[PDB]
Amino acid sequence: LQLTMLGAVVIAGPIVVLLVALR
Amino acid sequence: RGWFDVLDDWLKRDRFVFIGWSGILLFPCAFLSIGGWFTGTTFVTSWYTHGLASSYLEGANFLTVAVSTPADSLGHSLLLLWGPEAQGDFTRWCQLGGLWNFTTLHGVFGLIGFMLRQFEIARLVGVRPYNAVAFSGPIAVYVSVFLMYPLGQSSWFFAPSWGVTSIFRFLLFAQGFHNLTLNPFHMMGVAGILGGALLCAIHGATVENTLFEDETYSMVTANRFWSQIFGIAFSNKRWLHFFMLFVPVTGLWASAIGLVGIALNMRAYDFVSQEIRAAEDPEFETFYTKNILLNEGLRAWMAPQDQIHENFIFPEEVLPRGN
Amino acid sequence: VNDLGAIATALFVFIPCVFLILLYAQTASRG
Amino acid sequence: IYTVRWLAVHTLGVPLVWFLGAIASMQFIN
Amino acid sequence: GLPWYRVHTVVLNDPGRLLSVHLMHTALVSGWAGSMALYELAKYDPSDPVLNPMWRQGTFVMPVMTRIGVTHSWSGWTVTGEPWVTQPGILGAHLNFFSYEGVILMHILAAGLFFLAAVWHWINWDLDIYYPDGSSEPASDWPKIFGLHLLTLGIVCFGFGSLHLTGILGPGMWVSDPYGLTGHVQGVSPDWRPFAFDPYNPTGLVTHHISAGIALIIGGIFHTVSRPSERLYNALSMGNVETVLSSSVAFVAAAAFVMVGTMWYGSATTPIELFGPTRYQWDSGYFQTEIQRRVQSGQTWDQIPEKLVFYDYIGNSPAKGGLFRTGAMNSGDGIARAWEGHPTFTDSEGRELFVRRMPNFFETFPVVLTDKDGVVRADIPFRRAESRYSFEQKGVSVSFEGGTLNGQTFTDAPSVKKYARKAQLGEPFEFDRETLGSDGVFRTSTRGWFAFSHSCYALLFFFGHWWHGARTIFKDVFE
Amino acid sequence: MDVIAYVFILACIIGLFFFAVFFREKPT
Amino acid sequence: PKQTWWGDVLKGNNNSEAGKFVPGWGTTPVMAGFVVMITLLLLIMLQVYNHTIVLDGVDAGWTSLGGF
Amino acid sequence: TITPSLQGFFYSILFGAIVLGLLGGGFIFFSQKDK
Amino acid sequence: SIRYWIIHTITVPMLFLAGWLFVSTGLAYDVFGTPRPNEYFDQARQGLPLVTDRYEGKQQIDEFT
Amino acid sequence: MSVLFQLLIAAFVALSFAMIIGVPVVFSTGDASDDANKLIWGGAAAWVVLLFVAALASI
Amino acid sequence: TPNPNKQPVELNRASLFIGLLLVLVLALLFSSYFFN
Ligand code: CL7
Ligand code: CL7
Ligand SMILES: C=Cc1c(C)c2cc3nc(c4c5[nH]c(cc6nc(cc1[nH]2)C(C)=C6CC)c(C)c5C(=O)[C@@H]4C(=O)OC)[C@H](CCC(=O)OC/C=C(/C)CCC[C@H](C)CCC[C@H](C)CCCC(C)C)[C@@H]3C
Ligand SMILES: CCCCCCCCCCCCCCCC(=O)OC[C@H](COP(=O)(O)OC[C@@H](O)CO)OC(=O)CCCCCCCCCCCCCCC
Ligand code: HEM
Ligand SMILES: CC1=CCCC(C)(C)[C@H]1/C=C/C(C)=C/C=C/C(C)=C/C=C/C=C(C)/C=C/C=C(C)/C=C/C1=C(C)CCCC1(C)C
Ligand SMILES: CC1=CCCC(C)(C)[C@H]1/C=C/C(C)=C/C=C/C(C)=C/C=C/C=C(C)/C=C/C=C(C)/C=C\C1=C(C)CCCC1(C)C
Repeated sequence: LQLTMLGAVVIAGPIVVLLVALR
Repeated sequence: RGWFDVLDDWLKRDRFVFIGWSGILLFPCAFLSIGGWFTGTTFVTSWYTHGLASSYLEGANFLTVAVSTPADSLGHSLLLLWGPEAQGDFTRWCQLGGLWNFTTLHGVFGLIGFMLRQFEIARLVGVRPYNAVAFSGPIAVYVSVFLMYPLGQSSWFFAPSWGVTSIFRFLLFAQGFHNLTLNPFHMMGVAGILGGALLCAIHGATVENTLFEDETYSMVTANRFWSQIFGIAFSNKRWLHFFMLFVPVTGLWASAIGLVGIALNMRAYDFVSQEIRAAEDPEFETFYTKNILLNEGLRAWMAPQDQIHENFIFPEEVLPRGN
Repeated sequence: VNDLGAIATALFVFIPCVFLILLYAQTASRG
Repeated sequence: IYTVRWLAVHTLGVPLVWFLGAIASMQFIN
Repeated sequence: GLPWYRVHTVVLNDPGRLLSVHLMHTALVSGWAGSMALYELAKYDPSDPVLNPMWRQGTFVMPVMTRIGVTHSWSGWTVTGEPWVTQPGILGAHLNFFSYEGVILMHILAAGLFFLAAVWHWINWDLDIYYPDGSSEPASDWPKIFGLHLLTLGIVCFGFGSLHLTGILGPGMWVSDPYGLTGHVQGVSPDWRPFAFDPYNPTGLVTHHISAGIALIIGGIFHTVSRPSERLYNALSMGNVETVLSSSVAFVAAAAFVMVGTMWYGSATTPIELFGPTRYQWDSGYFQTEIQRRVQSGQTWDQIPEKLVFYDYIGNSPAKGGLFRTGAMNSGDGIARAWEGHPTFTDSEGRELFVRRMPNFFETFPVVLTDKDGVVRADIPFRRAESRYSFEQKGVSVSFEGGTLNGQTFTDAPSVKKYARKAQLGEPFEFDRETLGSDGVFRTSTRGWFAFSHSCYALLFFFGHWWHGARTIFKDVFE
Repeated sequence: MDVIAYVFILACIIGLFFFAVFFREKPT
Repeated sequence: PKQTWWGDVLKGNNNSEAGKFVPGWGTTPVMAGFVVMITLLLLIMLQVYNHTIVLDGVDAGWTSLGGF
Repeated sequence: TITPSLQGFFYSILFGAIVLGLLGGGFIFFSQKDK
Repeated sequence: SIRYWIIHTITVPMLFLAGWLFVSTGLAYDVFGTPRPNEYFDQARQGLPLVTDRYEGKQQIDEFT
Repeated sequence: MSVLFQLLIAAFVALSFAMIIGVPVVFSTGDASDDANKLIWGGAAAWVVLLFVAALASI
Repeated sequence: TPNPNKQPVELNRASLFIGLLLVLVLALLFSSYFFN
């Protein structure tokens, strides 16, 4: 139930890292 | 170069798909018709018009969902979302069956847009628009079945509800009440469709089996083969393909005239001499008479529930049976 | 049955038939 | 970047995805 | 040579011979009008205007004549139920001449004259007018010719609306009561208030033909003067007559559809005294409601006007016929002679029940006598079956109000069954089949034949419009 | 007499088949 | 090419201005408005016939024959 | 006098005008953009 | 390629859940008038809610509702 | 307008998350500044406007 | 003065057979209803 939003935030963080990491 | 020329050139510009002027009528109308059908099957039910569960929310199957027709009491009201019936209330519009009118009318205009589109494309490429004339048949079928038939009847309620099992119900209803199979125009329609399939099949097989070992196939061998196997053969290619075009379209038009006839109950329901001769003596029994009996039975056993609005009450005693 | 049924059937059979035969004959006489 | 094709693709996909979600939700209704 | 389906293109480039074939077609059409009216007169029964009107008799053109004035015959009889009085006394009272036979004579004369003109124009195909000032190729200007024709038709439409329809200088038009009892040919007065858009109020028709007439006159004048526009002229190929053919065929198909709509749904143009009742007056119980209210309004049953009860028979519905059931309706259930009177049914307990009427759809119906409260009381079981709610087991008497069987009471089970079936067929009636060898199976009225034939015509003419539009737009390719 | 009409139309059809098979103009 | 009298009367209407058009759009814009106008008119009539629109005191049915 | 049905028809003309205007405006504007 | 992946990942599941919640929260029944599984009949209201009049259909449904 | 209000807040969350992902990348790497700067500042402006609209749309 | 626009009418044998087949088949189909 609440693991969906927590997983969404877990995706949100390292994705923000990775988009910079590509350049 | 005024705004109009800019707009025209912009429409005719090459893209993944060709829009043209026709697109302005086709794409919105086609999209709305498709969306109306999808919504009607997914969410809207016919519990209030036919007393059925014809939506996924109800728990129906893909073979049993249907955008069911409006109620009988509305007659042929256009059922506008802002009309005297709906009065702007979306929920009442859906419950009353307005989605059927939405889908059917936008489908009519989508078909018109498609025919215009074929005219436009043939004009651009620069070839004879036989495709549009071919497509004229499906428009005739559509207009005859979804507009002229319910317009000749009491209400939209008697039109084919958009579905699969609903269309099957329409077929059986037509046999029970109009005895459609005995209509000569439907017979020409059946002959046209089956002959079109036959032509497609044998033309494909012949072209595949007279291929040159490299148009591209031995017309001479094909002609001789069919002449000596069947008796007759096409010795002309243009005639061959125009005939392929001509047969199914003609079948569709004949069936269209048959359907407009039964829209007025101007149906070939019986043969008078057979009815008289059966009245004289009860031994005389033919297949047509037993078809008549089946029609009586289907009418009696389907009317109480199909036309629920009429409040038909037939007891077990009056229901025809093979005793 | 209809007394005009036979007449209608006969005229339906005949009129287009004589039309077509006339067209073919006046075609074939010509080279 | 708002090409006509973008409009078409979205006008198809958006309601398509919404309805797929709705039907999936109905599948888990008792 | 040309293929058999193109033989008539040999007049495409020839204005004179094109006009000639149009005149010949007009001659044929006028001749058919005359001959058909003559045949209908030669097979008519003026004696009975009530239980044998013209629509019961398979008339096709007589209602169209009668719509806008022609009612009597030189033999004397009128269709309104009175021998014709020569109320004409003066000029402008040609009304004694324009009976059915006068119209027939004029139409045959027009047929002959148009045929002669067609022959003349066929021979003199090379009149100088078809050719421009200095070019051998015949060339006509279609836009101005359209303007001239439109102006002529606008004048004639304005005249029809203002003089003939109003009755100022003409017979007027047929008007009636809401129940098809009194039918006059009287003038109408135009009114521009919005209720003239009611299709069932005749005051619209006049109001239309006046205003629309004027609209055409203006529309004529403009086109008689104004030139086309290069844009439209090139788009529609106004130099090519085939475009005129395409647009005209489309227009005529639309007209056929609109006419079919009015004929099937009824309007002021189609009165039930002429063309017969629609199929919706039976469905909605229009006449049954009216009669029941009238009787309930204190009038006795025998005092109900027999036209109002004939309209309540289901054999009059246009939705009970067949495609190959040929001839007049009286060739079907036979010709009516007398109304047996309104029957009422009672069971053993004396409760008053009623027979459910057969809808338009069913070719046969199961006879079910039900309590007014919605509970089935008795019935006729299937052809041979054992029952618990039955006709005899329960026992049913029937008593008749008015008519031929007045005050009578049939309790003979075959008689009760026969009159039960009659009651489910609407109103019981005395029908004769011995005169015509009638087949007992129904037939459709004039209204149904109109609707069917012209719906088929409109459907075909739409394909014709598409084909000719294609051959116009793609002219460079179709050669 | 309907039987005669049906049989005559059918016989005409069969004759048409005979002529269409054995007397067609040669394709070329 | 007979030079009849009636031909003399009517030749000017037949082909005096044959093949002549004004360049550009001309009156085509005005025509547009007219079409739209009738597109309302007919539409209104249809709905009035259809009982979608109910004009005040205008009962679109057989009852409106009252008065004849 | 205006009735509810007639008012509904008038609102229909408003909405239809709006729809056609937005469609035509989008088409003409986009055509003008990438001239 | 890569850029649109971020947008579609952020959005598409949100739309899926949008439809999911539109059904689960019972909003669809109100939007479309579709009866709840218990709303087809009351404990004994087994009669069918069929419209019998064209002119006042919405109000008649309101009575059926 | 309650459902309108809920949809507005859902859109606010969507925009806010989009800005959350975009802002570090746009700000840190100014390689695509021509459209990136417009994107980020327009997202901020839309964020402010949406918040102000929701402020009244609450009541 | 002769009319240039005159043209003959052609119908070969195969077309005759096709037309006769159409006519006879239609007559056979519709006679059963014409006799009713
Ligand atoms: C004087 C005012 C006026 C009148 C009264 C009038 N015209 Mg014009 N008018 C014409 C016919 C006409 C007719 C038949 C006619 C009388 O019936 C009239 N006019 C009358 C054409 C010959 C000519 C242009 C022809 C032309 O291109 O017409 C437009 C093209 C088409 C395809 C017509 C559109 C038809 C649709 C396919 C219908 C589809 C129906 C739909 C599926 C469902 C309906 C639903 C319903 C409920 C709403 C013309 C013009 C034109 C003008 C102008 C300014 C006018 N007019 C004006 C008038 C041109 O530019 C222009 C011109 O070039 O003048 C020389
Ligand atoms: C059936 C659909 C259709 C319609 C309704 C239609 N046409 Mg055509 N049509 C023409 C006129 C026409 C007019 C004036 C007209 C409206 O009044 C129509 N059309 C209408 C001519 C200019 C042109 C050549 C005409 C031409 O060659 O006609 C030759 C036809 C012959 C020998 C007999 C055909 C047999 C019919 C079963 C007749 C039965 C009797 C009649 C039904 C009685 C009822 C009267 C009324 C109610 C119908 C033409 C063509 C042609 C075709 C085709 C396929 C059509 N059409 C089709 C239509 C050409 O190839 C062809 C073409 O253009 O190829 C070059
Ligand atoms: C069930 C039968 C049938 C179907 C489904 C069908 C389908 C189609 N035929 C097309 C073409 C053709 N069909 C032709 C001849 C024929 N077509 C026939 C029969 C059919 N043809 C027959 C018998 C013939 C022989 C004469 C020709 C000659 C063509 C074409 O040229 C054309 C093509 O190019 O095909 C590739 C259409 C091209 C796209 C289009 O314009 O869609 C239709 C457009 C619109 C706007 C659809 C609107 C919505 C419709 C009207 C109602 C709603 C339908 C729902 C969305 C789904 C309903 C589901 C059911 C279970 C109820 C489409 C694929
Ligand atoms: C008012 C009075 C009216 C009187 C009646 C008039 C009748 C006119 C003629 C009608 C019939 C015309 C027939 C032309 C016959 C004819 O010549 O066809 C062949 C013809 C060939 O066209 P071409 O341009 O190649 O050559 C033309 C010349 O050969 C003849 O002009 O093509 C067509 O006619 C196209 C339509 C074919 C239609 C038939 C296709 C189906 C055939 C099989 C169907 C029946 C069997 C079914 C089995 C289940
Ligand atoms: C509401 C949610 C959605 C949003 C906000 C969205 C947004 C976008 C954006 C911004 C682009 C441009 C991508 C770029 O060039 O960087 C795009 C393109 C695209 N989107 Fe979506 N999208 C959504 C839903 C969908 C859905 C449901 C589909 C279908 C499964 C889809 C398929 C595509 C495709 C195929 C493209 C490429 C179109 C092209 O470049 O021609 N999107 N979308
Ligand atoms: C394809 C097939 C064969 C092989 C197996 C396999 C499982 C893959 C199977 C696929 C099955 C599946 C899951 C198909 C999913 C299909 C669906 C639901 C597609 C739906 C897309 C939804 C659409 C467009 C809806 C558009 C709605 C519109 C415009 C609404 C229009 C509107 C109406 C109706 C009322 C007025 C207001 C408004 C807005 C104008
Ligand atoms: C010549 C002469 C010059 C000076 C004056 C004078 C009066 C003496 C004059 C003489 C004039 C005369 C007597 C004119 C007579 C004209 C006549 C009778 C014209 C013909 C009308 C008949 C017509 C159209 C035919 C209609 C037949 C059709 C559709 C064919 C098939 C039919 C159709 C498609 C519908 C169903 C019924 C049927 C039969 C299958």
